[PDB]
Amino acid sequence: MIEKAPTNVEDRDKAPHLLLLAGIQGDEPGGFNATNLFLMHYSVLKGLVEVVPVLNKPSMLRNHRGLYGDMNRKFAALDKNDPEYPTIQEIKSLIAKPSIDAVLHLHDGGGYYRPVYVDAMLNPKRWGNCFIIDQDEVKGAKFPNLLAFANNTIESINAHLLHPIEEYHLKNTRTAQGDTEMQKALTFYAINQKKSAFANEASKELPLASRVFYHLQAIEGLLNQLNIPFKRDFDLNPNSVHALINDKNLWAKISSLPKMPLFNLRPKLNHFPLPHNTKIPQIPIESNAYIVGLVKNKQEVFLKYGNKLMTRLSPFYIEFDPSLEEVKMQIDNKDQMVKIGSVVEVKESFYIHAMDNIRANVIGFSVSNENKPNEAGYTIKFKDFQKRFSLDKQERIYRIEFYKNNAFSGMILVKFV
Ligand SMILES: N[C@H](CCC[C@H](N)C(=O)O)C(=O)O
Ligand SMILES: [Ca+2]
Ligand SMILES: [Ca+2]
Ligand SMILES: [Ca+2]
Repeated sequence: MIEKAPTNVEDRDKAPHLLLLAGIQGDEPGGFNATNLFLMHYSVLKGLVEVVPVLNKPSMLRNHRGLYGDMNRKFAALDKNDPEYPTIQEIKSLIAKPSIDAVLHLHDGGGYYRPVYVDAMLNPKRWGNCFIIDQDEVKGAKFPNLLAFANNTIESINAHLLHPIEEYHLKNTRTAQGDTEMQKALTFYAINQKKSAFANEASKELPLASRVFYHLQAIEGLLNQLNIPFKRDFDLNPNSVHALINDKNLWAKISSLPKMPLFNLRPKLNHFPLPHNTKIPQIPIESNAYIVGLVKNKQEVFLKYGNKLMTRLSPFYIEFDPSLEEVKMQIDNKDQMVKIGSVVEVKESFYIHAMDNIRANVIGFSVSNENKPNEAGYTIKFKDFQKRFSLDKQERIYRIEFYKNNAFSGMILVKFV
């Protein structure tokens, strides 16, 4: 769970609290791209929005609806030895917190819901582009009138339709009255804890940016009904959502390696250092986004951003010796200390000063066929690189890797600028 909170802690109790959740199915990227953009680009000014951006992260990383089955059918009876039992208990504990008032659960679904059968694409069994409640009232909730909240949220969404077919409709599943499937799902659990709970389903027939657009409209609609004041730092239209999903300023940092751009990496990165004796899901990974991770695929390690494959690492596993903190380098004539794990911009040249116990391999530069070269003490320019070794499709970013005997001492990136 990630909090979207006011800057002043005193403002937290001055408006309601929403729990916002997505990615219970790992192949529903509208939901988890919307929670990601909410976390990256919105501000909550009073009250609180608690976000679980992706509920089923292992499944997200495999672009899969659910590696362990349907996680959204595990909120009623569940065996203690279900692989997702611990995750389910964390989510139930979040939902049932006294400080939570409302829950909003995001999904992507095929076709377009209609309250009467129109055809195979548009009918009551479809889930696309609807706003869903389990029943019209939850007595004892802070906001008992789920129907009124839903209808007003639907008004807000329908004021911004991209095409008339995308019109939102209310879907009340009347779950207590015999819907056996919905009785095992998240929002019914939430109403049984006297929370006002809602689900938003964006149509899978839409492109991703348009799915995310509708999810964000639903979030904003509901926040308005709850009177949780918020801002965002962009204009809510599909172009503008697309730009933020595909933002060139997005980065990932694996272990103690430097930050790397998410987008426009080469599709494969070779001889990529990773810490040995560490399971892939335990390798630290940091990002300015909230849906990034690593997953093993045969002997490669995939860098994922939601369902997007950003690169395939061909790793070699090695001890990460953390002793080396900085390196003396000359950058464009200017001698300086550069921290291990840095990215340095280079206009013209660089030069690595020799070190007693450290060997430097500039990846893409060579002066011989030596397998473990030391390339400190060379003045290096763009023209000296074999471009195929660049990190990036643009051929501007190169790795410098440092070694102390058979251990890895760190990496610095140079970016030619
Ligand atoms: N298409 C979704 C709708 C679930 C809606 C609501 N009951 C929730 O738990 O969010 C499903 O079949 O799981
Ligand atoms: Ca922003
Ligand atoms: Ca779903
Ligand atoms: Ca080299």
